[PDB]
Amino acid sequence: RGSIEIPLRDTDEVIELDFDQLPEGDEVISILKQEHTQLHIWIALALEYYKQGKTEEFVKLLEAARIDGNLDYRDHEKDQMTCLDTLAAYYVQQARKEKNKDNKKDLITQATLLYTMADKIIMYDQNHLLGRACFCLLEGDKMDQADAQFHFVLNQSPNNIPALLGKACISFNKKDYRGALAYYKKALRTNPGCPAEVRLGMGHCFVKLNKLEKARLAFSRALELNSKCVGALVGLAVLELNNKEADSIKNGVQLLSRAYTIDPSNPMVLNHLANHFFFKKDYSKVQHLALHAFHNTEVEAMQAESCYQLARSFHVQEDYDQAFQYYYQATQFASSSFVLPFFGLGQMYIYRGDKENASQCFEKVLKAYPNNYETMKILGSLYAASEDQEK
Repeated sequence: RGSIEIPLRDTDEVIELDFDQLPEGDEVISILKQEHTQLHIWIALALEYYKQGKTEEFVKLLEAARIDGNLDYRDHEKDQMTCLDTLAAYYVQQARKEKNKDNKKDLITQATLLYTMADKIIMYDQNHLLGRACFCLLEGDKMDQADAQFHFVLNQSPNNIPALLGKACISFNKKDYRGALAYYKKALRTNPGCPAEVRLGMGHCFVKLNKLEKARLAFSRALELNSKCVGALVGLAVLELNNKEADSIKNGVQLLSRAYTIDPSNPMVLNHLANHFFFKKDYSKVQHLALHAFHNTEVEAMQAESCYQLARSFHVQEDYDQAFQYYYQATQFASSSFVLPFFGLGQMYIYRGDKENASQCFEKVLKAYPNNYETMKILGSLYAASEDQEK
């Protein structure tokens, strides 16, 4: 709990230390090794380091536990494999939230080495398949392999809900919301323990297929259990961005000023504060926030929009030189995202008299849907002169 007993050589279970203070993780490996304590107290003290909200000590104290596997513990290999399972799962869990001094491969290469050593004692267990399945999400390929590895946890011993939730994340990547929604229902019936608000992924899939009555009812429960999560708040901002004539204060203050003060390192709320300030003619903060909404993101969906806000703020200032390269990056990063970057490059290629390519970039605007504003774009930039029925 907060003060557990540590076994000794003579008269064990007589010493207790308080877990409220933050001691050094360097003396713990020595104090648990000069007295020969059982392997169970190692994981017992690791969980008390993870309950105080500290992801580094939990993964660092369990790293040196491979050396003292079975010294004199009389056949205690089971707890050794349970120890190395954390070193084969929290590495992939921590590779997604990287900092500014480490890369992705620096936590991938440590997640690949110790997983093979974890399977020397026991192979193909309730969590060992989780590592083989989640190895594919980090590289962005082999989705069928990850789905076939996630299904095996149902056939071995499915004694938890996130043992099955892994298939729905793979169903989401193949654009299958019907297969994903049926798997996200089992996450709320048992409602197991997870600080990440497992109802958040269900409210994320209730965004599609016209279930606006369901996704808000998912985000509200996520905001009532813990208001620390911004992933349940920015969704309601995105659910409310369409109403520009109604509910503007909630959409600039309660959904944009609250998500920003609680979590300023988020490029989604920074992009939305930028596009909200763009209509109020305050360009001094759009370009300041869009630079911070750009360098911390990795996937190509947010960065094309972060460059698009910058080039939109530069076009209205008669600054097309800097905005042209941002419009090119918006389409070079993520092309099948939305119609906005193609239209921005269409109105941009007009400059310098290179209106030839504005037609090629505007051709893909009609392919999604026509617009009364896009019709006058190619009409103004019409290169058809005479006996030219192609144009």
